[PDB]
Amino acid sequence: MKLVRFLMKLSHETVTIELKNGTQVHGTITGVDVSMNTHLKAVKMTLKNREPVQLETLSIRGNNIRYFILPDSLPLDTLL
Amino acid sequence: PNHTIYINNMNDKIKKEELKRSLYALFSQFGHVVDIVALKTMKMRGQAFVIFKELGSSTNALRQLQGFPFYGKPMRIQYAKTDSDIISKMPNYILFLNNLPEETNEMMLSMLFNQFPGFKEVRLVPGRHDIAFVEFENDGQAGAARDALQGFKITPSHAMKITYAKK
Amino acid sequence: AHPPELKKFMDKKLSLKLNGGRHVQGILRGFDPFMNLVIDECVEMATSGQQNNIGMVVIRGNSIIMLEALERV
Amino acid sequence: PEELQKREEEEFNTGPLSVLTQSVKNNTQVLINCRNNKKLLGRVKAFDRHCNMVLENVKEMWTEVPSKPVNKDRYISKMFLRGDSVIVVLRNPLI
Amino acid sequence: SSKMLQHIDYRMRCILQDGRIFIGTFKAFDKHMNLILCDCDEFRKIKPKNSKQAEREEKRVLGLVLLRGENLVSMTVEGPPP
Amino acid sequence: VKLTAELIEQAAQYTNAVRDRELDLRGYKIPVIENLGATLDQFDAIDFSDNEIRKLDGFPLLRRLKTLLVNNNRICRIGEGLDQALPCLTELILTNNSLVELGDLDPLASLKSLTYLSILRNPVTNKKHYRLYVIYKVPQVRVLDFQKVKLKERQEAEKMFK
Amino acid sequence: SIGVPIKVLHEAEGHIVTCETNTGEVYRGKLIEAEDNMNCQMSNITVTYRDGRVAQLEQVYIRGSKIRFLILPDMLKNAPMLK
Amino acid sequence: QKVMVQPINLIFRYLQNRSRIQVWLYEQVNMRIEGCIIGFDEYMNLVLDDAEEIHSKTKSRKQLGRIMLKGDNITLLQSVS
Amino acid sequence: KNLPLGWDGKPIPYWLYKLHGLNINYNCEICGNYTYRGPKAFQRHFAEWRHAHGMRCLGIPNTAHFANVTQIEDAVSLWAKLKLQKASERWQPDTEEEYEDSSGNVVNKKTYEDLKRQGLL
RNA sequence: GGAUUUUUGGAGCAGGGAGAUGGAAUAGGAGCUUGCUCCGUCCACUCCACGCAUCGACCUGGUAUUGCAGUACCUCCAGGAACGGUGC
Repeated sequence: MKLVRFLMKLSHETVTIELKNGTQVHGTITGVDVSMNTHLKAVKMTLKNREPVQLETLSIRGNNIRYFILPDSLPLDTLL
Repeated sequence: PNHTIYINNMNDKIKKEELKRSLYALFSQFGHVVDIVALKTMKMRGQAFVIFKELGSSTNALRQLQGFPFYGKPMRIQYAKTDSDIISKMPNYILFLNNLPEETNEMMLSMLFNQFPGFKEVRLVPGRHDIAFVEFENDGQAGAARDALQGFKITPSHAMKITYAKK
Repeated sequence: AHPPELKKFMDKKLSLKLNGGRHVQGILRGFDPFMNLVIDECVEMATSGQQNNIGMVVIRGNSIIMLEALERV
Repeated sequence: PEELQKREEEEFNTGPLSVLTQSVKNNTQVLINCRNNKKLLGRVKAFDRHCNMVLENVKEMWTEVPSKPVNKDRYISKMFLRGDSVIVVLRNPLI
Repeated sequence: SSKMLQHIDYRMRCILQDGRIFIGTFKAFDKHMNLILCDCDEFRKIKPKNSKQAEREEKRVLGLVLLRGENLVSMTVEGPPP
Repeated sequence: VKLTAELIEQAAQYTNAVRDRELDLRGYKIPVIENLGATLDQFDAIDFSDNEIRKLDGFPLLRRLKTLLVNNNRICRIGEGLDQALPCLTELILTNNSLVELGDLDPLASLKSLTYLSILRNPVTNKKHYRLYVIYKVPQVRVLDFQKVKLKERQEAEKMFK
Repeated sequence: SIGVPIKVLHEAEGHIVTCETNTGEVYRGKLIEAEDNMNCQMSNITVTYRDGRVAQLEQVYIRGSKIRFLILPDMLKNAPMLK
Repeated sequence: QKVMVQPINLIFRYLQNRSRIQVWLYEQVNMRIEGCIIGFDEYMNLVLDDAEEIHSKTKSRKQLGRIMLKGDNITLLQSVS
Repeated sequence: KNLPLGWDGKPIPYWLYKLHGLNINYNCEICGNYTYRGPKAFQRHFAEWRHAHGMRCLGIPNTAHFANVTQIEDAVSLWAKLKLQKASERWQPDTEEEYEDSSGNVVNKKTYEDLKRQGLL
């Protein structure tokens, strides 16, 4: 097993992604595949020294992500 | 005629891209801009072509800009001998064509006669050679292109002129 | 699982750009499907014009993102 | 599948990732060391082969030069981490 | 799933390995997801190196570009489909 | 006749002649300059070939604009807030237009980005010292009547009319 | 499996293309031999090395691992991949 | 036509010689790894002996002994002895 | 159970449903991608309205010659050759009916009257 | 199917020195607000070593070509560096 499958427990889920180019974004992603592929939506994104740039349908990559933040009402053991 | 219009007689110390910007600004008016085929190699320097949406658009940019001042020398624009690769992949009603080729291809003759708002048909007199009679579904169109064709070049070895057919 | 097409270029001269901005001037001599092009008579070229003959460089495609040709082969 | 996940537990437990294995069976708050110099301190809730670890009570700190760098510090309790941005996963920090 | 397969054929700003945004009328995906961006351009920061000079972007167009899989940082939509 | 975002979205936003994003609306006689920003930050040229726009006005905030066709139009004057809505603007081609007097050159100078301009076929053309007024008011200009500007022309245009 | 990306690379090989690599090594020329691993062989190319002295070499072996992008035939816009 | 001389063939002949070479690195052409390789595997993750870091600009050499450098941060080597 | 209607609006029993073979559906592209159950039903539809409309808007009359041709490119190439044949077997006096001028050389009816009434013949 | 070509990453970072040179209205600390002193983020001018070279586009005037073809980019001399990344 992997925690890629734990991040596969995210759809209609309020998350926050700190990506590879100094990025930090709030996002309700669209759908995530086994290789971490989690496409953002209505997301407010800010790379290194940036603005709150908005993407209504965006496709955040895999290995070009760094950190993920799940919902607060998210049971961890039930999500993995 | 052609929708591909030749635009030349300008300076060479001007750039291809810069003269392209000038030509776009000055061509979106008299026609449409589809593509500017510009080569600044030596075999064709100081010249380019703009491929306009309509053949009458290109020849009308040619007849209005018949020597319009620009870029070091008054630029001259005419129709081309043929058309560009984009468009390649894509007073009366009746008038006698005098100096009508016994050699012309009816296809190009049709594109000539239908430069105007669509012509009715062209009838290259097949008896005693060197005559034709062309009718246009729009008589104003016939007279327009026939007056602008008085002395018109097609196969430049002659001038193909069409006047109002007599009584 | 497909070997690379250095086939007519083998035993011929290439001037390669590998990481560190470096250059390896040499003969195409040996490779694997890993593209590890190995250059004998290969010499380094640094940032400065200094160049040292390395004997036989087995230069991994791990870094070398370029290499140009000296002839037609 | 079955014997594979058996060997997988044995691998995460009696191999190199024993630090995170003890963070999971002992509920330790462990220092995941990024390759990008952002120190996150917290537990390990989900962990596997590639160093993919989900950390609870996560607190991220950076050396932020506005000067002499300050410790930019925040604490998002639950948050996941993939093992690519990680350089290390250390069981025990002195704090 | 193939999430982008709905949002393709429109002018989409694909993000770079170095932080550019390139609005190409995206075509298709892969397992590596290497991009084939048609009618595609690029634009990146023209860094003033200063503050009394301001930051802009000079326009570059490749047309149709085959962006190797190591490229994407994101893919958002910046133009509806023409 | 209503010129809407129907004719602005259905407009063609694609590769121009000089390989830039152009949005043509040829064949409408549109006299209404409204509902345009729905080009959605993916456009630099706004073209209204075959238009009857009562004057030069009515554009939205376009910090990107790189060409505009307002030729074959009914341009009589020139509106004010043009620069902050076209800072990237160099090509505002308004030939075959009907500008008349140099008071229609009042907002013409406030742009820092104007270099490729055309107001041809206007009664402001054959007037004496008209290109002089232009070469005075347009500092950063490079393409004027499709032939370069001149430092001699700039000397004349600054020195005269003190 | 097999990539319509690779079909695009095959339709972009053989003629003038313009690859762009990692550190700015951009080679505009005949991208002769590209294998689906993208190690592109270019021929009679003009490559900048991002150096602005974008000089013309012959038969370069520009890997595709560093390839940021690759400007392909503008005539195959109607590809069989997208159609 | 002509047969392949593997890079593993190079590394194997070098190790059989027990020879001292300096090796190149990644994203920093200033430093070189001066030492001898002891053994190998199918992976080409270079293992080394009595190695030292040698700097171009600084001009120093910091020795490790029997060190195990990364496999992906290798580029090539020059046999110095 | 999807059981088709009877006059008294109930399910049709199963052996009878099998006999009538409703399971089989016919993709009629002319009819707005309408799709039909029941084979003779399908067939009569070719003269039913939806097919008639389809035809009119296709630009080709609802004559029998195309009935059971349901794809529209086939229909247009069919009616294409049909058009060619109708124009063939028409006797058109313009190109057929032919006139000698006085000068011992011949033209058609059309050209004869043309140059006749534009002042020579 | 996280090991030398693409998706489990080599990413992060910092702008060379100084002059009784200066701006922080609404924003820094202490000397317990104002006045004034020193202190840990930039730009404008000037001194070095216009941070150093290449090339490309352009502005300047002179200067060669009148020519048909689908473009990385096509004159030559000379100035200036308004702009880009490549080696330190």
